[PDB]
Amino acid sequence: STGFLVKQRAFLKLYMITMTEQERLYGLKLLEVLRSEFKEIGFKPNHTEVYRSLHELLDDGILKQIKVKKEGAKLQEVVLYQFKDYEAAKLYKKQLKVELDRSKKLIEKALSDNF
Amino acid sequence: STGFLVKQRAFLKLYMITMTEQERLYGLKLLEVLRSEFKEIGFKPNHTEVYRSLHELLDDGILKQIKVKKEGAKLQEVVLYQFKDYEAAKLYKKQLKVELDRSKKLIEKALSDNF
DNA sequence: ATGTTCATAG
DNA sequence: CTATGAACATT
DNA sequence: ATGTTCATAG
DNA sequence: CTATGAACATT
Repeated sequence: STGFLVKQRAFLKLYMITMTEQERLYGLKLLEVLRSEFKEIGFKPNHTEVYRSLHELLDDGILKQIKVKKEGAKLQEVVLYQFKDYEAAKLYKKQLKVELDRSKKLIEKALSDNF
Repeated sequence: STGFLVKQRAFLKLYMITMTEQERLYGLKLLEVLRSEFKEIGFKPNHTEVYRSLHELLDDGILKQIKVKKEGAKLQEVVLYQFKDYEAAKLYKKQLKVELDRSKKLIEKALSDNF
């Protein structure tokens, strides 16, 4: 790595944590939800991308799965996520501020140097 | 595309324009120069990357080359760049502010939503 | 899309 | 030993 | 690294 | 028709 700007991967990973920290949801939902909180700014991620973030937070030993099967019209086997390791959860939820803080400087530096 | 953050490619492209707008230099120089203006922030790009940016601004019909051969110890056939199309130069030097302005919002949005 | 290694040139 | 590229390889 | 298409499951 | 994945493909 050269340490440019934050990867989309890590960016989403962080939204999951935050959203899990409260809403406690499943993939396809998050996607739709994020697609609304960024619609205006024109950032539209995709399920596959959203999914990969979740799966990653698995091997990182954090968010663990938790499958649910209910009865009725929306008869899905929807998959929710909760915290596995909360220690790592806030360990990561900070080494990500650092990157967002570092990545801001650039967009500023650029926006200033060039303009 | 999904319109996440600005690619490194376009980021550099912009520095070239700006730097050409005044300094008028050659590849390996820019690299070393950029490596100093970002050292502190910890962003260290590479020649290959810097090079690709230049070459790209070629087919975009803008920066045109201009090879020079002098005599003495540093006997290089160093390759400088100047403006081909200045109309496109400021056309692009704005659709890049738009991306830097758009890409800032995110790092803010993130840094705010999550924190 | 971008980083790491190899080619040629002086 | 510097400069400019391209091929190769990875993410 | 990330986007676009295909597989399976209800 | 939605949900979750993985394979495939591109940048």
